[PDB]
Amino acid sequence: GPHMSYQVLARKWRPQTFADVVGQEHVLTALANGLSLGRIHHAYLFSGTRGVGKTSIARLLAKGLNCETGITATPCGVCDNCREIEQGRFVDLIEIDAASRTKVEDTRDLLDNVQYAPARGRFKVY
Amino acid sequence: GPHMSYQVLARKWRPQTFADVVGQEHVLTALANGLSLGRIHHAYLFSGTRGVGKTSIARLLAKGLNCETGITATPCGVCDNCREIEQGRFVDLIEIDAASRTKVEDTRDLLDNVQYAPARGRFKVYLIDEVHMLSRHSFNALLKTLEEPPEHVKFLLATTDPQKLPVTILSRCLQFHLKALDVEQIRHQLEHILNEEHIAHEPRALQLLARAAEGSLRDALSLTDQAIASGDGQVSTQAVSAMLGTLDDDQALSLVEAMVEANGERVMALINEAAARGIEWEALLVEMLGLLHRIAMVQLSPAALGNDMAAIELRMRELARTIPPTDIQLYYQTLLIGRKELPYAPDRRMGVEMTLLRALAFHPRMPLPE
Amino acid sequence: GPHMSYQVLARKWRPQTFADVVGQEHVLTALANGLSLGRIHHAYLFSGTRGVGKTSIARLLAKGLNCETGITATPCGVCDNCREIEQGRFVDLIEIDAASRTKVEDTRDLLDNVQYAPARGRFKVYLIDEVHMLSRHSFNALLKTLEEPPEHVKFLLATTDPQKLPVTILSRCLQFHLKALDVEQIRHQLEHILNEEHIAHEPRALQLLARAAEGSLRDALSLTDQAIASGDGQVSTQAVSAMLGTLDDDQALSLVEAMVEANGERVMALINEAAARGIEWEALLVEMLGLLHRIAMVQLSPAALGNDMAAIELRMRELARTIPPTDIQLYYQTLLIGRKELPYAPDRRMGVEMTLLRALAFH
Amino acid sequence: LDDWQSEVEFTLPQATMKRLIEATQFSMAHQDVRYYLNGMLFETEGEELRTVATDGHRLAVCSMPIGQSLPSHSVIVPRKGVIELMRMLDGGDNPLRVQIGSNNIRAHVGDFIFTSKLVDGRFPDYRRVLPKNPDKHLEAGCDLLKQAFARAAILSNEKFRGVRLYVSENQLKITANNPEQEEAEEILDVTYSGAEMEIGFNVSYVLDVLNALKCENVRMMLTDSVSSVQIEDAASQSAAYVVMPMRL
Amino acid sequence: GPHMKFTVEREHLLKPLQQVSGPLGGRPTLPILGNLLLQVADGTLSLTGTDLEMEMVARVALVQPHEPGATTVPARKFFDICRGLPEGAEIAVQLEGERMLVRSGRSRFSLSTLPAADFPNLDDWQSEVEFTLPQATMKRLIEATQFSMAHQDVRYYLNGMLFETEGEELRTVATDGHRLAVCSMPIGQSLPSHSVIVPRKGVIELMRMLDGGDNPLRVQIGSNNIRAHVGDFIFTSKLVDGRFPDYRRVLPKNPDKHLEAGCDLLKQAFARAAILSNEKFRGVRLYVSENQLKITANNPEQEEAEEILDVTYSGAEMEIGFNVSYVLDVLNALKCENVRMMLTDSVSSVQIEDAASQSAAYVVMPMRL
Amino acid sequence: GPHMRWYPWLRPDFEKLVASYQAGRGHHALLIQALPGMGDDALIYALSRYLLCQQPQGHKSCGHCRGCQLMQAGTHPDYYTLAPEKGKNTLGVDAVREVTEKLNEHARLGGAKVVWVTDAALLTDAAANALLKTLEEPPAETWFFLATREPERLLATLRSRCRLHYLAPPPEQYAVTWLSREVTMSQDALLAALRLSAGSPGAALALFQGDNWQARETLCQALAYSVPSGDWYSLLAALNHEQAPARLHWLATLLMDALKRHHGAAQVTNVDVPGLVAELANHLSPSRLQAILGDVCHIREQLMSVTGINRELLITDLLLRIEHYLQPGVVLPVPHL
Ligand SMILES: Nc1ncnc2c1ncn2[C@@H]1O[C@H](COP(=O)(O)OP(=O)(O)O)[C@@H](O)[C@H]1O
Ligand SMILES: Nc1ncnc2c1ncn2[C@@H]1O[C@H](COP(=O)(O)OP(=O)(O)O)[C@@H](O)[C@H]1O
Ligand SMILES: Nc1ncnc2c1ncn2[C@@H]1O[C@H](COP(=O)(O)OP(=O)(O)O)[C@@H](O)[C@H]1O
Ligand code: BEF
Ligand code: BEF
Ligand code: BEF
Ligand SMILES: [Mg+2]
Ligand SMILES: [Mg+2]
Ligand SMILES: [Mg+2]
Ligand SMILES: [Zn+2]
Ligand SMILES: [Zn+2]
Ligand SMILES: [Zn+2]
Ligand SMILES: [Zn+2]
Repeated sequence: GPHMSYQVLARKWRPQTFADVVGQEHVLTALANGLSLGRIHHAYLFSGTRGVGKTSIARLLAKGLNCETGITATPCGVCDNCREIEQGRFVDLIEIDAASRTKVEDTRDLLDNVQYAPARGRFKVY
Repeated sequence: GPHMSYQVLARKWRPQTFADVVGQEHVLTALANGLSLGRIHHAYLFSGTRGVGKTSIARLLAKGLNCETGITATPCGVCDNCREIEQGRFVDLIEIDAASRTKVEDTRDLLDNVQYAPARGRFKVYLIDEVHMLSRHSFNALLKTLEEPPEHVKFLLATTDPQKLPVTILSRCLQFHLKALDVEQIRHQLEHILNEEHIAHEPRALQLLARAAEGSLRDALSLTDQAIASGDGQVSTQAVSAMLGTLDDDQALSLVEAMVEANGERVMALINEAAARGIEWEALLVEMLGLLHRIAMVQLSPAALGNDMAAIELRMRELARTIPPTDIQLYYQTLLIGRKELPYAPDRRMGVEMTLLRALAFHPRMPLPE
Repeated sequence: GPHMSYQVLARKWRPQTFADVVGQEHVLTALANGLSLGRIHHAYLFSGTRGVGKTSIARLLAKGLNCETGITATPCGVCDNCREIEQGRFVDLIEIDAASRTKVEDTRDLLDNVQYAPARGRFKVYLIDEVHMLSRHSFNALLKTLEEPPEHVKFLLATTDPQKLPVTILSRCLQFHLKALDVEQIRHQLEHILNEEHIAHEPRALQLLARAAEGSLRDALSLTDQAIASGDGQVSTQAVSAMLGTLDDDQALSLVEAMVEANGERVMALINEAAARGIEWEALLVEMLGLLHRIAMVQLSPAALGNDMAAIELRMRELARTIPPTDIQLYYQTLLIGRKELPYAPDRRMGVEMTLLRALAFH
Repeated sequence: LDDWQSEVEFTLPQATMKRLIEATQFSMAHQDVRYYLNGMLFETEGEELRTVATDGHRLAVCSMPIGQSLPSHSVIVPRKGVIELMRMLDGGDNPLRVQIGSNNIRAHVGDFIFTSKLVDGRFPDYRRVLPKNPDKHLEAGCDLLKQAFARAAILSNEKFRGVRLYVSENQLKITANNPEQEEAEEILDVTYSGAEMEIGFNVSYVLDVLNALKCENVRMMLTDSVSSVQIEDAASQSAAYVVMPMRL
Repeated sequence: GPHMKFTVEREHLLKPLQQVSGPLGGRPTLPILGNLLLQVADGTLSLTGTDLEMEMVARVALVQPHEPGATTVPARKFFDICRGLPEGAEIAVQLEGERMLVRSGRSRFSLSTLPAADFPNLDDWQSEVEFTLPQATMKRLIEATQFSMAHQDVRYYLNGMLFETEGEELRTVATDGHRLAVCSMPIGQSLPSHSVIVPRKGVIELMRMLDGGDNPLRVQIGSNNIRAHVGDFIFTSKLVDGRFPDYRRVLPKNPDKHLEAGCDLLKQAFARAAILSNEKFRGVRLYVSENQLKITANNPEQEEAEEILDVTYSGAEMEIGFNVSYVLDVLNALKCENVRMMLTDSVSSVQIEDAASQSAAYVVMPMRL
Repeated sequence: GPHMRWYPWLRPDFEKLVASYQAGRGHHALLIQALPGMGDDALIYALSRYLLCQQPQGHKSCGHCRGCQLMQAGTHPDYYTLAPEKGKNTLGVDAVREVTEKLNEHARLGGAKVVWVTDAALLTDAAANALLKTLEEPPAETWFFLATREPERLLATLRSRCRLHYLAPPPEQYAVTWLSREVTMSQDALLAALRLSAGSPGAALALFQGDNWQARETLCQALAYSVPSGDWYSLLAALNHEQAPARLHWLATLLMDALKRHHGAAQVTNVDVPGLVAELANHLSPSRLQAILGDVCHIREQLMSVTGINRELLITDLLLRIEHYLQPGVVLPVPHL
């Protein structure tokens, strides 16, 4: 009946595991082996069509790149580092919606941030 | 000469009691059921052709929600907030010209002011009329509030074409559709209104205006006020017809019957006496085309003729029995072409006369001898 | 002094009272009765072809509506408000050319304006002309102010063609279809004007000018100015005939009789001669169409001869006798489609040559 | 190029011209549809120079004697011309030789030369705009009114800053509401000898009029809850103002 | 809810609101950043202005029975109403639940309220150094160090001032391109060694609010939070991290040429040379000879400026280009009539100290003209 | 070019068109209809020079004054030109808007206030309706001018305000004589140039001094191989030079001359290629010839009207359709509707 009224399916079913991501295995395998081997690039861009997984894969990459277990291709999803992102509040993760932020002042504000070390994670994710 | 009268029947006789909304039984039934049972959705989308009552129904529901308390099914007596709603004094009733807020920043501004509920009322209602012209980013912006808004804010969106706006918004809460009013209901409304204003009315004029109104009471009322202006506070058949400009459909009927009967002299007589009547040749051609489509229509079902056509239904039946479909289509093609090149004819009368004479010369049975 | 005291007839003889308007009794009567009886609508949409009077009827309506002597169907014309509205310097009659003010900035400006009080007249009226090309955003923003305005706001819409209006915009305003002016009305108004201005004329040239301008009095006056600019400030049959380049029935009938008998060489020589004299080709085609129409009439009933001129009606009678109705219909259709395609033809003369040579197809 | 002869010649103190322009400048139209509004009317008659500005919702008339016999003349100077005229003349130098021709205006101020072209057309008359039978009158100190309206304008609507005046024998009241459903209300002690009346103004024009009025005591004249107001110096008649009210 | 009551005189209310206006408004990204926080503590009202990195608190003394509580109100509208009211009229302020009622004289106003949206701990310092720097000390220090610091610079740490407390003295340093400033103020207190970087905007806010050369001030400086108690009021700012160059490595560069003499004469000469200085390469040439200085400028306008000054010198003939603006700021902030100038090389930093005392020193890296 | 070029046969018309302004009865508007390169531009320029000149000499402009000295420098403050920018082709609402908003101010030099639209057909209909008010009721001492190859394509309203003055092309012999004095070659080429250009001597000059003439020759030679062999496709390279309208017009003129040769007519346009005309008549059937001519004209219209259409695809389809039609057993189209 009132199912999902608490948590819309989109929000409720945000993939916290790579096995929870149906499709995009071509990208999932690449990300997993890149994390395990260490071929991590300074920047990653994903292209998709609305509800394709871009935020999901980006947040999963944030979990796997700064988990308490280390840089792991299989995040636990239960550690403090993982649960901080899962709830939504991670200090070293800065999620930005560019639709409402097209100005240069705020972009420069984040530009200043690019320099300091991460507060809790291993790397700063923008 | 001078005065303080008039109220513009359009601006006067809008429903404000749920008893003046003519037709649209589906939406009124749904709204009454929802209000009485207390189930109210967060977004309302009234669609339909122009001049039907979507804005009036929106005002109806908005004042039915906030009217000196009481969850009524619209009837609300001595309701202050309702009387300011019908008086143009906004009371938690925010009409928005969506064309002035197409950009996503404007709709974001619309979003951030959603918390201002307690303003001499319980619900604040938003009327984003012509909602199909919002930008995609604005659609997305308002979608977040669409799925889970505050309890006290109700969205009521009005649009003409639901096809244009995105599917997700279409599906969100509800989509009601108002059909075009039949000419019979238009007749009733015009008769009732002109009765209310102690003004006489000939039923022929009422039927003429009802058919001339494309199923929209606002068209019907504009035309009816034009008819009242053309006369002197009285609507009459000849004044109404001279206002529309439509000739005697019996004159056109005699003309097409003569064309069928292949008597060119009678055709010339009819066309010149119609010229003396000061009627538009384009109008003559389009009325003859309407009659030709009607005589093709009766070939498939007797019910083709409307109620008014009871005057000339017998001649329709006789022509339908007499003339085979191929000849009807030949005449229709000839006259449709003739209308297509009417603007390029040396004179409108010249072109119409030539088109009729051509339909005579290319007569399937008895053409003009060489 | 040197400020050009002269004004063009197309504007000097603009209507100034409801008794000065040529024709359109079907709308003048309605407007005057609405003014008198006390029924005035807040949005009027006058629609019609060029040069039939939408702006003039609207301006007369404005003159009447905010006259200080009550609200009468007959503006006094001597007061202030009448004088400024006639001059167009009145604050409360605002002229908006919808081609310019179509961006949302200008529409928002207008909607801001409508909320205030008037300045000098009873009613502040927006004469929006060429409304049929407001951008969709402008119309959707204008819906509210066109539907339920304040007490002292009335709108006067002028459009060249109702088709481009969003139909919802049509439905909220009061439509007035200004009929195209009949040739008799145009010729009588021209006679009255030219007699008034002490200008010599003759009725024949008036009929030619009325025929040339397809039901547009402003067009009639434009052609009048063209006809008086050339020909020592007078209107004469030779002057208007040269100005239009029109041709007598003899030459057009020579063309149709050569083409109906498949005399291609004669047809092309006639076209060459016509080009040498430099006629207007559309005029040639309309004359051919008229002759074919008359031939068809004669074929139908012998009573309707060619008697308006009846100079070479022997040829018309013979051609009708000797040609089946079908062939004349084909000739008319061919010439007519060709006439439709003159602008698309690379040249006017060659377009007429195409049309005639195609008419030469039948044997 | 040969210079244009002038049909209107006079000379003005800088104080007089500055006062006139400050009195009427905020009262002229910007890019308004009516072309003859986007400017300032400089009427001259007898020994008096009069200045008129309007935008369809406002009217500033400022009359100052000159002492020089002058013909009855009218002229409109557009937005840019008068703005850079006010910019041009600022010092205390007496020379203000103003020349009005048929198509252009030139004011000589010492070593600086003013130049602009007049807006062709005839301005509407202001006397037809000022109400002719003001049957309600009010009086108050200028600074009290100005400070009151500035204070009440804080929480009004943004784009159009509407305020409501309730004028009665007991006192004067002004209120303001905004899209944020915020209320502001305040009271002033003006001397009135009439009944209750409700009118709706825009605080922007009222505040501008009060700011540029520059007097001690001010008198308001009123006729109806829709007709025009006539605000004037309670101690002089050299400047009058009108604010066509607002529909609610 | 709790409700609040105030009867606060306008004049004693304006200065706090006017002061805290720094971290208020200015394109508020959130409905909570552009608003001021009021709270009642015993017999004081705290006004908090926040912009997520600078928190300014003003303590209005309460003299009347005032209902306790806290709220958030639009800062700009509150400031405007408190300023426009007649002088000396006590304002009566009440919390009408979701609304904020404020009355004065014959005027009434209502405000929209936010219950609790900016109430975290808001601050946490380390306080390595807690010097009671008196007013006049940091007054001259900051006016002599601010200059025109880094704008758009990639080196973030160069934006904020470097504070280093050692022994009895605090040295304040600032690097920006060519220019560099330092002041060694003798606090006189036995103080621990500490090094810190403060944001430039925080510095300008502190200097602007500072004023009033009489009261000793409490400065608590940590590694991420700095607090300054300017008499009645409190300010707090974040702290920029390290990577700053050492002033002990940029100030002492073994100067070998020494010069002296008037500072205001140099100011006039520099201003007159700036007229004909290179408009694209801001800076003029300085010819240095024994007990003589010559200043020359050649702008693209083909105008040559030359002046001669009596500046003591016992070194070798030299030709050093320099930015006129940087050195003019040096002279203006030196607040002295005579200065000392040490030259090293045409591509090595040039020092300029106060001839009055060693307390003020500066560096300008020379120009190549 | 520099002040364009006066044309000798234009002198009568101007005289008439200045009389209406000497008497002061001049209609403010004027819609000059004249063929491209006919010389209407010089007429409008000379008119405006007479109008804005402070001292109008009898049938001349000034002789000596500043009022038209600023005209010669092309910097008069009243004289406005409305032409699309060199990088564009449609005259926007913005330029007409600026001109009409600056018209309401008085005349700077105390004279007239003359406007000019360089080419009216290029006016976007929105610009036409923005200029409608200015044309119908201009302020005092305001005049206008316009130039059109044809008036019928203009908006129904804009011409209704204006007088439709016409520039008759000079008599055939006079035009031939003038062109012979200017350009030297065989009279067959000159007659082809005049008849192709509908009588515009300036357009004949543009054809000669322009490369197209040689390209025209090329086309003839190409057809000299195509029609005897039924191989039209090889015409592609000849008909693609961004001049597809003009080249298709030349092809249609040739086909017109062939159809004329069937119904033997004394005069035909192409007189430099009589052998080509005879061959075209010989190989091609009259019904096929008329269908092909109709297709040629249709394709030329499609190319001229819609910009951004692909020329190569259109011409290739045209040539393939023609090749198909030359095959026996095909059904040819007929114009209708
Ligand atoms: N590849 C995917 N596998 C599983 N769920 C998905 C996938 N793509 C989208 N989703 C669903 O949609 C929701 C939002 O996905 P998201 O990745 O944020 O889309 P976007 O690309 O537009 O940012 C997720 O919570 C998830 O439920
Ligand atoms: N169902 C209806 N019942 C009564 N009056 C109606 C109805 N529909 C239209 N009208 C008349 O038309 C006028 C305007 O109707 P409106 O609701 O604006 O139509 P629209 O759907 O096109 O906006 C009303 O004032 C009313 O008189
Ligand atoms: N009904 C009419 N009666 C008299 N003159 C007319 C009429 N209609 C048009 N005219 C003439 O046409 C000129 C322009 O008329 P106008 O009313 O502007 O037409 P429009 O509807 O196209 O704006 C007028 O100056 C007048 O001379
Ligand atoms: F819709 Be997604 F988050 F781009
Ligand atoms: F809103 Be309706 F189309 F008049
Ligand atoms: F020329 Be009109 F206004 F159609
Ligand atoms: Mg996303
Ligand atoms: Mg509606
Ligand atoms: Mg008009
Ligand atoms: Zn984890
Ligand atoms: Zn109710
Ligand atoms: Zn009057
Ligand atoms: Zn000259």
